[PDB]
Amino acid sequence: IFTRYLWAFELTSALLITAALGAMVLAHRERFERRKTQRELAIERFQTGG
Amino acid sequence: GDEPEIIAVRRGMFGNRDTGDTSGYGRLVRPVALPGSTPRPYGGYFDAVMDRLAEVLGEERYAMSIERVVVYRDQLTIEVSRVQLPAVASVLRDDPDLRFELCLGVSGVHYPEDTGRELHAVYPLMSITHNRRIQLEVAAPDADPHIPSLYAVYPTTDWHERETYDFFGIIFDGHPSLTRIEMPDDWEGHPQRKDYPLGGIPVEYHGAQIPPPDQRRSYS
Repeated sequence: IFTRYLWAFELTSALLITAALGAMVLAHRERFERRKTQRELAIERFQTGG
Repeated sequence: GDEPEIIAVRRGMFGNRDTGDTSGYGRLVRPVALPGSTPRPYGGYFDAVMDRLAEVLGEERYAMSIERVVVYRDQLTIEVSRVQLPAVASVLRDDPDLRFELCLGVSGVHYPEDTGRELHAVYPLMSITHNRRIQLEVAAPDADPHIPSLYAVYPTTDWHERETYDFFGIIFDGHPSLTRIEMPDDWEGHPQRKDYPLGGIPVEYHGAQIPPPDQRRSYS
């Protein structure tokens, strides 16, 4: 692996990076869709409460 | 009305509901009257609280809303007229000088002998800011047990309006959902009403049994 195929071994790191980037870009919802925290959900006007 | 609120009339000495164990003592007639309106100079901060309530409420509205004021055992009970309950509750909660932010609950009590006012709801209100305490008393007839729900003013009254409906049938109209909370929704009757039987069973014993205390004699 580390003599004859070190090049492919290194490129597997590129495969991993691309997988991580794809997961983050396509699946990681950002701030605009973050679910409200219990703290945030516990204050709305008077959260559930009233 | 202005006379003290008669809730029950007991006939005969010794607090006996029945005919009497001894002849000749059953002729006494003593009405059991809860205290009537207190003379105006209320003690302590009660006088200030009522002065402020009458200032915020118009004289006409104050007369229409406050049926009675009872200072009993250094405790203030505002017999508030039904229908006006939400208005006075809002005034008490919101007004800076009154500011009764903490409503502690709603307690139902039943007066089957109190004509037109059988059901009473008691709202113990506390103002932490001023460290003051009062009670509101709202009376509804057994035939029309409806009362304005204070849910908008005091959300805590939820589960207290529900509990008192469950145990007395007081319909707090305007309540988001006045469903039974203690009894099963399928339950029949309202247990804490005086007419509702205790529902016990006889206590067994070798050769005998003791009926439930409600069936046996009493001298209340």
